[PDB]
Amino acid sequence: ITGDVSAANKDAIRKQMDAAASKGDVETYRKLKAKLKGIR
Repeated sequence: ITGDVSAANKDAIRKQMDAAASKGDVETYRKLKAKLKGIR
């Protein structure tokens, strides 16, 4: 089912963020984080 509302989406984004976050490429992490902080 394509019902991956923020519940699922958030999770996915989280992984990508965590990786690029504490991995050196914090650039993408920061950006993503911001958006996630506004995800209505």
